Amino acid sequence: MSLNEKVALVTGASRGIGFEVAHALASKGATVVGTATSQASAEKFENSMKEKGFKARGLVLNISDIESIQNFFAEIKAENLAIDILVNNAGITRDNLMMRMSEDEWQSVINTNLSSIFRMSKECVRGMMKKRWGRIISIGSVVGSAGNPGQTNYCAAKAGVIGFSKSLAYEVASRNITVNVVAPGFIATDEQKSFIATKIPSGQIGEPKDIAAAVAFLASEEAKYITGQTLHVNGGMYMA
Amino acid sequence: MSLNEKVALVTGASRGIGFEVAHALASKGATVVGTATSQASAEKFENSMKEKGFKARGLVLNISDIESIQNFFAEIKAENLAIDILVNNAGITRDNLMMRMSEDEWQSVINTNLSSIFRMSKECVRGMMKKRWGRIISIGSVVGSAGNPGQTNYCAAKAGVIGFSKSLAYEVASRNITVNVVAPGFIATDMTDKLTDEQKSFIATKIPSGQIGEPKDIAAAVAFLASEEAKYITGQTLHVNGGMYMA
Amino acid sequence: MSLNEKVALVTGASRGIGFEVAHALASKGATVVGTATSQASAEKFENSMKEKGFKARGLVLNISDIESIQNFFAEIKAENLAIDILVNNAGITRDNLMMRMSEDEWQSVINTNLSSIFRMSKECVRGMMKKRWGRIISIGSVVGSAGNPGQTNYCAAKAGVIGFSKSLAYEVASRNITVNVVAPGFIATKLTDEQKSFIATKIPSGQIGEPKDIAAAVAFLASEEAKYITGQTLHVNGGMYMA
Amino acid sequence: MSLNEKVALVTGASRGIGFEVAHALASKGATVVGTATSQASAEKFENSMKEKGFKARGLVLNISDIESIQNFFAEIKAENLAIDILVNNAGITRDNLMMRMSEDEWQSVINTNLSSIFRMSKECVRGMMKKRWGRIISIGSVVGSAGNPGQTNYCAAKAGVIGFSKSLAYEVASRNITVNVVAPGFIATDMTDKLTDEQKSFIATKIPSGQIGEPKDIAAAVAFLASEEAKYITGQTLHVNGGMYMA
Repeated sequence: MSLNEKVALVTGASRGIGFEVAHALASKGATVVGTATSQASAEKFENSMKEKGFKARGLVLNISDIESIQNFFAEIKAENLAIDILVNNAGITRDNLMMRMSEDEWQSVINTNLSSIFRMSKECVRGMMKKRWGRIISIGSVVGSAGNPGQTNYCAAKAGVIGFSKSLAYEVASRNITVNVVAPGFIATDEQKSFIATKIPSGQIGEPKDIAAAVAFLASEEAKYITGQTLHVNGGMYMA
Repeated sequence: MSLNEKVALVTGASRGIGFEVAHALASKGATVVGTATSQASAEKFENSMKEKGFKARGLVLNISDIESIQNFFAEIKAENLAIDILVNNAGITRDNLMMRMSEDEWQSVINTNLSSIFRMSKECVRGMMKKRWGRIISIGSVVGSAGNPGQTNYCAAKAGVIGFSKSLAYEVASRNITVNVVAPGFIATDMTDKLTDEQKSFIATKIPSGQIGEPKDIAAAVAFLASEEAKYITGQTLHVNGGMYMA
Repeated sequence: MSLNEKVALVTGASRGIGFEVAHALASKGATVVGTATSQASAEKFENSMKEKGFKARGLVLNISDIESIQNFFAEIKAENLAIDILVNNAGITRDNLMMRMSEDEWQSVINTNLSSIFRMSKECVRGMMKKRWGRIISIGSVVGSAGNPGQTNYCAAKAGVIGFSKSLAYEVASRNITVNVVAPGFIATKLTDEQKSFIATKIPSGQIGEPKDIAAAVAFLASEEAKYITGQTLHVNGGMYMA
Repeated sequence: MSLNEKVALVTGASRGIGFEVAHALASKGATVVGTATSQASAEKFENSMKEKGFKARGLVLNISDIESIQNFFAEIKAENLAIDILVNNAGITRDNLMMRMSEDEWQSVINTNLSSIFRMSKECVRGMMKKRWGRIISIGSVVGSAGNPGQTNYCAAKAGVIGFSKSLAYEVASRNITVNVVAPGFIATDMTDKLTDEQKSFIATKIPSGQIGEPKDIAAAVAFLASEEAKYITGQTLHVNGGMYMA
């Protein structure tokens, strides 16, 4: 129970990676706050977690909308929930060839996938600093490092997340706060699947639990000397 | 004289790295469009270069205003200047501890250092593709790879520039367009001049060579990547920093 | 606790990082074979591990000596030990400015810190492949990636360990064998003033790490839940180098 | 002609990358010493260069053999040749699955591609430090950073080249010596000519443009790094691979 008395926030925790990350953290004793864009999903998350024997709280949050972010934190404040572990999982793609890409597609992805890390980390870091302990872990993507056509905006955001994290890691280190990125390759969440996995050494697409286990490792007290790092979980498709 | 038939666009070409870049490409025979915030500065650049016997145009361009970008590409269109080499020199810093950083300080940096590359690249790519030749080169920064406290905004933007360039390099490679980043370390410049004696000294402790770079160091790397002989280099980041950061 | 019935080999397990790694794997129920260069150290290791209620075997191995390696694998074979987890921990430094550096200082370091990786993995990979499960994890070093003056030989070796691992990862990935590198920064295990200064200036917290920091990371990679991580270098260095 | 009065050494300069590198350096003004494993290839080199109007010398070197290295440096010293620029281009593959790989296959590759770097740099670095100027440039491979199946020895070696080079960069940086690696991707050479039509085609799927590079591509990057205007670049790996690997 490494994480007894820690409170963890996992954005977009409804399904896939987010949920598994929420499951993995609760499994180590953490209290988990998960977010979804709708109330119904926030309830589905909450009941499903509490159903598996966990103390969880489902809350509404759209990380792309500063008003939502602002309301969100007023609520955890009202519910006396201090965040010790932040997992930036939520995000979106707006794929297009750069030449046809509109301002909305570019700006939406930068705003949702990059600025959101700044905005969420900004609202959690003072708490962790006072308590002299914290974890910030962001879900990146292999494409932030390898690049990918049709995704100039997504790759830019994802690379920026790493840059942000390396920089913040310097700022918060003296307070026992680590800041890291977990970069997934192809993860289950159409075959196509066969061809995709031929570009992957292991010959298979990963699963949400692959990402959750890495996030949970980085969030544990035993990864305290790991900061500013990018941990690629991708079956060898990209090796740094 | 690899670049005799080429037209280069250098943003913020008035002085420093921007100006040496202009000089460097013109030297190779390029016709160079340099951009500046003001008409006088733009005029100053043009007269400067033409004085040294180069083919040069200085135009007004503010890279944070979508409107200004729009007017600019219309003017070169009418002047029959199609861009073959784009050098993104633009960028600013608004340093602050992350916890204190304002929405303005964050968004300003992202917009001016990162979103600008997309905006400018988008206006030049079609012409290059049409001709099946192009160079896109963006001036990044050592902190984009190393990180640096007090610059979560600038580090995110500069790292983002690399991600953008990697991605774009794939889209345009078939049309013989390369996309690369030159990442300066500590270079003598107007910005660096601001720094105090102490913070100059501190940075000195991080440079194995014991030298502070000069704009020509950046210009040279840029001009090399712009040349035909760099055709087989794309999606790369070339660090020019005296050993401060080794990739 | 998934490591029950898994057999692990940690070279140079007598003390420091190797010993903590052996303790971490054992703690997950692995049977741990630890090696040392002397019989006294092998037994001391074994006795210590068994002392703590773990199953362990201490054997003699000089990873720099081919004959020693040949005898070693002859012995594990006669003891019916199939190696599921290989942790290449053992190594050495012969520091010098490049220009003064002897052929012998160069060769010894490449031989002990790089070639040993090839030689130990070559003796373990067939077993893993037949069972279709394996972990190879080598202890690298921050200097393999960052470089460090006075250590051209060591940096070359530790960078090569990464090259080897990436290549090997491709060859064995389909048989559910992962190959990774854990690269420690400064870890307390006799510090030079330079090292103390580097600690003070290059690590954001200014704190040196501990053997448990490296053991936890090795154990995480060795676990079934890291099945989808291969060809990677996990830096455990307090942020002194950020890849 | 920043290389007038400089002397460069290219190991394995008979053909392919080695020869174009020699050619590229001489074009910047360097006096070039090239090496071959045979007295006939050594002459052929010297003849070919001097034919093209260059000041060149070809000498025999079996770089796997320390005694040969010893005799070579004896020879250049007897001849008044002080090396300012060292390009380590010699190297071989012995591809096999790691599990089948012999000691010969392993050590031959480590010795030729990695140990040779130390041995040759050790013989040039003093004179460079004395003169307070030098370049060391090693030819790596993309697989050194990307990894490749069937080449555990070669990938190990070429990754070691980068580690060695970073380390050496710190030691010599203050004496104005830079140390860098140029890492070719898929370039037309003799061993490439030994690939089946199908192997070639398959590799093309890994390069964005789908183009195979040429020796001039590597020679151009090497000559850049060797030039004086590359003075602030050290400890770097410049990937020349058409986008096959982006770092």
